[PDB]
Amino acid sequence: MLPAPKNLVVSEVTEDSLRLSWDSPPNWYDSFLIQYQESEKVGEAINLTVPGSERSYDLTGLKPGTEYTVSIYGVYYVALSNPLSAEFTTGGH
Amino acid sequence: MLPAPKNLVVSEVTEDSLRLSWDSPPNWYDSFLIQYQESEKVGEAINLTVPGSERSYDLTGLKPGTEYTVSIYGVYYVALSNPLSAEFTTGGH
Repeated sequence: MLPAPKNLVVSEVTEDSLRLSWDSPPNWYDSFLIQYQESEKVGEAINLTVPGSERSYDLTGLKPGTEYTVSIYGVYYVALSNPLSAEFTTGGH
Repeated sequence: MLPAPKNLVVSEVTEDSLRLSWDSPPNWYDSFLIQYQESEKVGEAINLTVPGSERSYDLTGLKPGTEYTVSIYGVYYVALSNPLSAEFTTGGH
């Protein structure tokens, strides 16, 4: 089976930014999908993806004094094309 | 064998930022994985996803004069786990 993740805790709250933090097993995931909308009546829901190598995001650009329905998933990859791999070099020396 | 994005190039080139571009068949993938790490450290890759509708992406926060290794994958089957619901109400009125 594939685990749902655990322990979704917001950490510092303003009018426009939470900081959703969470718990999951290292490596066993690649990315993290975050769906959120107003618990109220909010047109569309918003999705955000973040490297599995992290356990916390700064959800920003939120309306003050509003209820928000958060969800969070872990993402593992079955069907991937093969890689297209290439080297590049930034400016400077 | 699902088909690989081809023609990886970089456009706007700074000491902190690079613009990736590639060609991939439409109606194939609704997500792309973009892994990148310093060609110097073999160590730990960084896994960015992107909407399948795109064919270019900006690569921000980067060291000067540095050879990065990029790889792009077409994402087709995703095992996404069961939701982790939550209510949070912003500060303010």
